[PDB]
Amino acid sequence: GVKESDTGLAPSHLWDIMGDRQRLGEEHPLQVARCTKIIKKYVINLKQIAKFVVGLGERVSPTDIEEGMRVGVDRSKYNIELPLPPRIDPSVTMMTVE
Amino acid sequence: DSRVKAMEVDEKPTETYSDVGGLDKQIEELVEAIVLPMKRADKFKDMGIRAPKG
Ligand SMILES: Nc1ncnc2c1ncn2[C@@H]1O[C@H](COP(=O)(O)OP(=O)(O)OP(=O)(O)O)[C@@H](O)[C@H]1O
Repeated sequence: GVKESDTGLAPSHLWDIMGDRQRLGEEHPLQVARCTKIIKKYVINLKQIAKFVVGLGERVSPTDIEEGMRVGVDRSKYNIELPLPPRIDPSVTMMTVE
Repeated sequence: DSRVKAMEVDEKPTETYSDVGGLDKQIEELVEAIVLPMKRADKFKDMGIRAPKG
């Protein structure tokens, strides 16, 4: 075929059936946001600049949600799903980890 | 801002003034300027003076 190919076209057949199960599941998309204030409830800010007060996901304890932390929220009614590792600057200083 | 909240006190490890070596007259003069107008705030109000600001 050699159109929309980027692999050895042998492990991508099996990968093709695996991606159908991930497309049906909503592990993604998760819109990436960041916390601004924990309210003993959270004050989330989206990147498209519009702020929301959200609840809590059934995936995670509230112990793991911290100040300023990057968090993924639902595509629809915004709810905190998964904590993420911080820092968006890493793209010059990540290049020098030897 | 979220950076202000990270700046708040997370508790700085107990130094105690005994582990600042020497420097006696400096300690005195700081605690005169910062510490007292918080705790002993009634003795400045009766005296009439304003409280040192920094
Ligand atoms: N008078 C002192 N008694 C005991 N330890 C001291 C004394 N002065 C300095 N030290 C030791 O030196 C270390 C470094 O001091 P410090 O970082 O305060 O320097 P500085 O005067 O703040 O320098 P800068 O010009 O960068 O502000 C301290 O952690 C402390 O252990």
